[PDB]
Amino acid sequence: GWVPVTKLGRLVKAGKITTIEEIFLHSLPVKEFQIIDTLLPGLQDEVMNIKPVQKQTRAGQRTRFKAVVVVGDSNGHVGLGIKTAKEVAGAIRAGIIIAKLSVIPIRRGYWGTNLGQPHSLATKTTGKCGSVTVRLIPAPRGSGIVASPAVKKLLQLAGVEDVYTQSNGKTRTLENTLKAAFVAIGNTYGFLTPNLWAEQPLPVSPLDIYSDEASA
Amino acid sequence: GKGKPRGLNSARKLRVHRRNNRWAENNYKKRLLGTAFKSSPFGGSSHAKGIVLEKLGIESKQPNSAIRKCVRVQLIKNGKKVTAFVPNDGCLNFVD
Amino acid sequence: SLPATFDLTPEDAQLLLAANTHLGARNVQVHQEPYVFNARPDGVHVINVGKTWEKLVLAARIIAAIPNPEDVVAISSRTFGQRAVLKFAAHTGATPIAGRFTPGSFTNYITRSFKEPRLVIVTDPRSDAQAIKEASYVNIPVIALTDLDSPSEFVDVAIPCNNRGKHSIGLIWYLLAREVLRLRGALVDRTQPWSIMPDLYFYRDP
Amino acid sequence: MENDKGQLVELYVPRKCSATNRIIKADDHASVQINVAKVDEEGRAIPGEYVTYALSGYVRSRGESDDSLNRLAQNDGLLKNVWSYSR
Amino acid sequence: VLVQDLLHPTAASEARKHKLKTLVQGPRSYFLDVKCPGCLNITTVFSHAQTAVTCESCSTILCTPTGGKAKLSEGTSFRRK
Amino acid sequence: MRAKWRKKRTRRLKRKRRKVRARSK
Amino acid sequence: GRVRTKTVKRASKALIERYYPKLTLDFQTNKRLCDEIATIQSKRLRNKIAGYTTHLMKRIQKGPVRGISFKLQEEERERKDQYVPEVSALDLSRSNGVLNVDNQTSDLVKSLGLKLPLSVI
Amino acid sequence: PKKRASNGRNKKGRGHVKPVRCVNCSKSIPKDKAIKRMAIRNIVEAAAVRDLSEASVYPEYALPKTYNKLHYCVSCAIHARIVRVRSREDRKNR
Amino acid sequence: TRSSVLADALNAINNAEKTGKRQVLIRPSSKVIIKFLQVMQKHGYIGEFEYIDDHRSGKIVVQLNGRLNKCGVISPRFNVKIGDIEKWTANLLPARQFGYVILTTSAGIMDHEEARRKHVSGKILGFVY
RNA sequence: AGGGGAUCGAAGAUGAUCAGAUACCGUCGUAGUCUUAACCAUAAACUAUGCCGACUAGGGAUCGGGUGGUGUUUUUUUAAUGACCCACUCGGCACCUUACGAGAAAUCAAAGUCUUUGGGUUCUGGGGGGAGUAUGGUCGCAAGGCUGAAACUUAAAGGAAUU
Repeated sequence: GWVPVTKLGRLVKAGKITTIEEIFLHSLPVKEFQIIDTLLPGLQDEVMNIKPVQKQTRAGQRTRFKAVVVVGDSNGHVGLGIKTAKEVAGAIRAGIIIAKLSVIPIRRGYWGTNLGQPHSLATKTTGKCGSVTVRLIPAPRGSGIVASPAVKKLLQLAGVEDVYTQSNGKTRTLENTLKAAFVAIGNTYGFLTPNLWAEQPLPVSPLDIYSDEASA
Repeated sequence: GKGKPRGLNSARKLRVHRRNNRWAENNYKKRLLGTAFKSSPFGGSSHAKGIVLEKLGIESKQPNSAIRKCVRVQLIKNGKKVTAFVPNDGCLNFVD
Repeated sequence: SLPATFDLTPEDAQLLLAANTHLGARNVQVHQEPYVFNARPDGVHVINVGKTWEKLVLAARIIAAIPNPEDVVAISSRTFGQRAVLKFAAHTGATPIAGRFTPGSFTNYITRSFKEPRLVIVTDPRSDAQAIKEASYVNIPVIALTDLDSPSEFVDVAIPCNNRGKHSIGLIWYLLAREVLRLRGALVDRTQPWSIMPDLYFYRDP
Repeated sequence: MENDKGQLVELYVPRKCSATNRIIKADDHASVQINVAKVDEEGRAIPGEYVTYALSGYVRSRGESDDSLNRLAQNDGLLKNVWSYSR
Repeated sequence: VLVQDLLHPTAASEARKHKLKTLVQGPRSYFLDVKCPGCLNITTVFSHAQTAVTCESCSTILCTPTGGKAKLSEGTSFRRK
Repeated sequence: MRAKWRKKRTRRLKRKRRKVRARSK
Repeated sequence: GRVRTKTVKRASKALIERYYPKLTLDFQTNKRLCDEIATIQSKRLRNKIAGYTTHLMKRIQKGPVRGISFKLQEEERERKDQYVPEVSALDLSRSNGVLNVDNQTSDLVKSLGLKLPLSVI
Repeated sequence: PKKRASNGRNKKGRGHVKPVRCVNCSKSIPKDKAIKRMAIRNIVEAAAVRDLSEASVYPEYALPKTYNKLHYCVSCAIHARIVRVRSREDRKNR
Repeated sequence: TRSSVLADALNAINNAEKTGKRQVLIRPSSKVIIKFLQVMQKHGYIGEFEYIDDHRSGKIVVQLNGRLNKCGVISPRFNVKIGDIEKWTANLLPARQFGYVILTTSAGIMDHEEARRKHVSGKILGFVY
């Protein structure tokens, strides 16, 4: 019992919602961290690196450390968190504590004959965070992942197994490339494909159906 | 648009424009002008023998206060004064 | 379709055109309000009553659509409609807020200014632009009272009326109070009028 | 999508916008869901029937949704003279 | 607004914008018939004359050149055609 | 790095070099 | 610098919203009454909280202000005692001769035709 | 770099240049479009006008002012305390 | 000037989707445009369009759909061999499951898959998806 | 090379202040600042944003023209003209709120319609110095202009914003 003061936290506590497909479907906002980890407790975590950054004061140097970290299980779900803290111990936990909130699913598609399980993206996507952009190309079966080690682990924990990658600008900015890649894998679902050309019933949100479990 | 022409029968216009543009390379320029052949003291050679005439005590730049014990060597085929640097410790007496 | 019981009845029209609400904004016009109707000289505009009433019953349908009336919130920073919001808070749930709208009402999950709405209504988008801008961060549809030159962006349902006239803002607040009660079942007397009159929702200087 | 022998795939099939017919992002915070009731000739709206129109974040950004909900309502039959296709 | 009727626009809007910007090309100029007082002498005068036309009888100039239309004389019975 | 005065000095050097050239030819 | 601080201000309006009809304009019995309210440690601070509390109580006698709630700011008696100011507002007044003479209004709105004069200018 | 338009010159023509008036910081103004500060100060300052009115041989009449159209405040009036340095709220007026 | 009539018509299409419009006015209604717009209805990519004709050039009113993503014209007139069509769709097409880059042969105007069926190649205009 | 040569005024002559001041500051003062016939072909010659053509969120003001409303005025109220009002149009110089979009940001109704990369065309640049320098050509009375390197040296030069 974590006494959810919000509305979505009560829904996940009551057990009415058993998966995060529909909240992703309805784009309802998420501001609580436990829903992601309680629903997905098997995700793996790792930290790219630590960037020391300081703010100049009148006396001495007042320095912090910049930490970025990717969250998400190996099945189509992945997130990122960008944060800095006065010490490296709290930066990684402060990195992950906000990384769970921005978790987005993936548009895993096929490269040919759509025979086996999904392996790559269904379309090429782009993402521009700053002056650096990343171009993702669907890759044939067993072609592996062709990217720099800083970004190649993003694809590995994103649930995808082989995507051709292209980049522009200075890629040494790891946090910009990480977010540019993140923007790319979020825009891949923004592509309209003939398989979605059929209309949908547009189901109602479960919050309206389960509005009887409010605060009072 | 976007600068360079995009015409079907315009090939020669941006072909010559390409030639003037690649003229600005450091690689393209000295490859044909023969700077490594007419100005360099090696004549396009990876290695060359020579005769040591005297030694030098040239200092270093900032912030290092040291001397590398350089030596002066004269070539044979070309024949111009050239400075050389002793690689390892204790070899100055072997290149006296 | 509608059962034709929400037409332009004389009883709701006599008070509607007796409160100079038919006039619009000045010669400045926005294409989000195509309700221009043979613009009057001196630069003032005239809106058509039919579309305002038809969208007003539609807006009342939105409020009655929610199952829990508590989440309904009305935003008003202008001094004319402050008393209207608190008065509308008694007939239904209608969680009110007047004066300075606190920033981050929907966000900031620890503050005592927590709001968990589903529908929020703004009397004038120009003054309460913060509420509408914030409502797009928590996935909450907004209803707005927009004139012919008001900033009607970020709006789902716009009610064309005069937000500068003292009588008009309180008048529209009174009508939507009746209809939301009528569609909720509390007002069984569909044909009979409502006992309380319109100038209930009128702020005064003392 | 669907592969050859069944095995339903493409989890999280998203709703499509009802105004300009494009897809919306799962993290798109500018998209809202609007429900409209229906009164069956009794003077009070019966709950349980709510037509759901999808308003994308783009139509919200341009402020055209205010002049859009009348378009879809009149096409359904909820409005009579609010919307006029002729210009 | 994203839905507009460019196929069948309202005639009030069509007859207001510039002629080159309408749905179809059409001039706003028109012909007319004017009588010089006295003899009938049926003639047709186009509104944008840019000239001082006169009847075949004598110097009976009815319209004067102007930047826009032609300024008709004080005594003229012109009928829309 | 005053462009104007270093530029003027460059023209003075041009003058001197032209004089040196004209001494022989 | 004779300026009050929030330390005495947080305790003051807390006293007013809960313990208003206990004190009076008096000063020394206000000090004595402070002992009969939630315990306060320093007597020096007691000299200021009593001095502040009567200061707002001089202001309220000439018109109550914001930030106070002692069940008469929450009077709520017919809103501002005007509740339903009907006095036949939607009739009478000018409806005896019928009002809304107007110009270019529902007279040219062809949805329906209502009464009242339609010729002004 | 601030000062998009610098001054109000968007068209062409270059105008001309007039001398700067009693500044000791006179220079070529960037065209006639500068800070103006036109002055309508009276010939006689406030007070001491009662003596002038009494000493007038004829009654009423007089009381005109100096009508000086000034172009003297240009890029140096901060020394003369006329044009105030400001910040990103400079969007007021031009 | 009016160099490529295809540029303005196809570009004027491109702006109208990203702003979410419903109809587009198209000029100057050439034979290679009307056939360009003709091969989408059979694939359900644009819907229906109207041809209002005047004596000078005519005008096209295009009623579009949101299923479309992006359309363009490749300039200049490029030459395509039988060993080049698969090269082009692997270059500027997101995938082969969707999107049909089109081209014209001596026998009218078709798409890349349809021309692959033709066993013949030809002249390329642009891409549609 | 002539005319003119009043004010200002490269040089210069003086008087300051300054340790030093042929600089800032005061007064004179030649060439010049004006024009004629012939050269000079340069600038932060900037909107640092090439030209042509099409589309894209709005509003207001303004220049020139035009259209309609017994419009308000001007007399010989009224015929007219012209001054303006209202509504709109074309061509513009341009502004105000926002950013669907771009940009590293400053910002941009284009610096947008560029990885979802392709409307047509011309010119320029591949690290900073050396150096717009050497030489070779070319025009110019001269001063100068156009074209235009190399050797050698360095790991930094430069742009937008933050504390």
